Amino acid sequence: STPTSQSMGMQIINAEQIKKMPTGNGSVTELLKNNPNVQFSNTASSSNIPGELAPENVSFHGEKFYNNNFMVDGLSNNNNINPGANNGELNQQPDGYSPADLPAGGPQSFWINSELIESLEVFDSNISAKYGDFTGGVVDAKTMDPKLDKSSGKISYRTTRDSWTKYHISEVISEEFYSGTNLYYQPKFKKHFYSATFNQPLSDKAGFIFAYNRQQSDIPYYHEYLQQWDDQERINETYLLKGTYLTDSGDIIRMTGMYSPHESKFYKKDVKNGGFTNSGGGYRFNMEWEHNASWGKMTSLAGYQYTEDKTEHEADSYQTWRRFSSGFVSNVIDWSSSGGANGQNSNIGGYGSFATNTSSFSLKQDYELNPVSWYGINHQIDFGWETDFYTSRYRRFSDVYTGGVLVVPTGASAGSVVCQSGDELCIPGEQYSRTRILYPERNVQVSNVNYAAYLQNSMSYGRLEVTPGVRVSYDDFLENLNIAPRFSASYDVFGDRSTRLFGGANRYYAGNILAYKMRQGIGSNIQESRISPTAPWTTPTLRTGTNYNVSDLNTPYSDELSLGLSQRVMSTVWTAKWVNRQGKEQFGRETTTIDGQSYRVMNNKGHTEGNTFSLEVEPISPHRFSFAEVNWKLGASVTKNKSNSIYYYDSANQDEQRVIFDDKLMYRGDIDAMNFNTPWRAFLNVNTYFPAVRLSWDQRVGYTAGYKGYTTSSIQVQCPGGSSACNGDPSFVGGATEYFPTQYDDFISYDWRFSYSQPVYKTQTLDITLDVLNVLDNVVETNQTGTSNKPIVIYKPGRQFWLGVAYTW
Repeated sequence: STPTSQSMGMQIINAEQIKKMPTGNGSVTELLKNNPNVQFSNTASSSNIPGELAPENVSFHGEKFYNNNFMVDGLSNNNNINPGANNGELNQQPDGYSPADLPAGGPQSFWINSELIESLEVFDSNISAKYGDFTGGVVDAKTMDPKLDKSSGKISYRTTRDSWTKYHISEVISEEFYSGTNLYYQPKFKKHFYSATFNQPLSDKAGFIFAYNRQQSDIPYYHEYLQQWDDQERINETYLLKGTYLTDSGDIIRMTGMYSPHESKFYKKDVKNGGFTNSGGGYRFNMEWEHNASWGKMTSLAGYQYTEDKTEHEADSYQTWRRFSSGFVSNVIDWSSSGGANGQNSNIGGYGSFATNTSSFSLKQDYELNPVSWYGINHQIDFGWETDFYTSRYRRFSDVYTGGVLVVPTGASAGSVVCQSGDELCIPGEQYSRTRILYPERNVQVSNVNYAAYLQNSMSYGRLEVTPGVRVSYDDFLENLNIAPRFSASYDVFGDRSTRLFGGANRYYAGNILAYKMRQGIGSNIQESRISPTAPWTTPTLRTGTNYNVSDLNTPYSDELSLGLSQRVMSTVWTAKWVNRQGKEQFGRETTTIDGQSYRVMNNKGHTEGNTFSLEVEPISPHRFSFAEVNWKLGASVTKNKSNSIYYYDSANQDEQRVIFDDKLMYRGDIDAMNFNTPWRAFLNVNTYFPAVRLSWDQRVGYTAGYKGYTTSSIQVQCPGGSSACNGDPSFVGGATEYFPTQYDDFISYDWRFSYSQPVYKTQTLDITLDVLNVLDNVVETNQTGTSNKPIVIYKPGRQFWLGVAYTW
């Protein structure tokens, strides 16, 4: 029932469109590659990493990728704690690799698959006052719902593998890649994508759906000095149990359980017993009550959500031993974690278990009053409220002792090492730790309430629809009262839907980033020392490490302006919209002094202009022929995005640095956005169904502006006597970092996806499915790294086959 002016600002992708579009894993974000206002993070598709199951990071209209409202069934699917870690780049020491890491499951708590979703509502603009806690878009993943009559269901298996995935990889990383010695170089992998679904009446007005998904990847990893092969394993399970009782009153009570635990078994390079699992996601249970009174509709909701981004290492202490060195060699330590010729250190163990968890109880109530007429205008008064009572908690579960500095008595002194009988930091007759670093059991806790309320009029007269709304909201984290005007108009110009304009002016406010609260003492470690392996641990010496703190902050916001036209040219709807976002008060990092101690502190010093012109052409109805039905959607956009070099909430304000860019001297906040910001796209989905064969051949051909990779100078250009760029400021005596461009060619993306259904008997079908991503196998550049001395280019995947089978009744 969404109104005209807002419907041109949303894209609705139902189960049929999801079955049809060419698909990789089919994360909720991969489905967004048919929205012309979505930019993916440069690395999110990459030949280096075809084993990854995680959501591809998405910017809507140049806003921060962690500032979208990802939703599942109309409830938040967002990480309020650490959503944007490492700018969404695949950091080689995953979060958890070190004892002071605040874990990060990306911006989404639950990683739902395309299998589990019955509609995706992708709101890029003109977004209703119903939706908030974003500066970005909204992606409302309506998961599969009970059917009261069908008794139906599905089982599927989908798979891809290294031998089915052509790799385009740069020569400067090829031997490291094919060695398998790096967590995010994946030359060998297997993916298995299991699912089940049952959709059954308990009684004729009381359906339930049970659904299971199991995205799995196995990925061999090689420790080059420990000389071991270990599988990394990536798993996203999702269990969903949705029930719906349609009462005799016509009011629907819906019970919605979910458990979406995703895990990633990483390892620490050459560390013995060195494995760790970044677990994440968690569970839900909601009750929703859709009441359908004489006034209209009242969708009441209560629900619990739990999220637990957790690292668990395979040990809860960490030791550095020494195999050999000048004047010493050992018989106990039987591995190496280094390659040196004069001496070698050998590492064992890990940093125990630590987690950051949200426990959020949500109340909501959405009202949709029937159209009431006043002063000749019809008013559809939508209104509502929600309250998230939440506790966020980062917490280590056991004291992690770590092995500090090792003393290794040489020659005739070696026999002096006699350990205390319980000691983890001594080896008898070999060596002992002189210092021990305790990362203690800790609990940082923040209990908060976020209130929000809205009114959303949607009101019509004389061919207009005008949809004024507001969305007041208050988080007791920052204590900000945010008032968020939303305006979205439309006019059917020529008496009919064939020619109709629209536009809007909306302020969007984002959710909390609790990372600086959860870190308030992360890296607090107590050092202790001992003179001999029999002596006591003498002197607890706390270092609080890199401290973090909360500060008085405005909420990050995005001022949208939008305008557009929808036109019915000769059997096709052409919808064109411009959208401009002034992302403002966006978070960055600062250092400040409190009670004489230095703290890292969040600031509002970031901003992002993002600008799009987007075009969306589709037919009025599918074409039909003797052979086929053929259906298509030509999306396109031209885009321009900007940033301070405050890339995310941990980035410092490098805005004031001098750089040489576009062949002139300028401040670093005047660079074009390095991530996101491919200039343009033009994608044609065409879908074909051959009734003579039951074969569907669904294909996406998409031309896009080639990546413009920038590499830094290793030495800063002394402006005075260093570059013609210096004419940009002849007063500058200092040095500038130069950026050198490489403009890779504008490229044809081409993905196929076939699916043939075979009736097993009258009620049931077995479907064979075959994606072929990059059917051309073309080399496409997608990121570029480092200085001009080490230009590591990264590419989008080669030809990748995904076979699938789906039995259904």
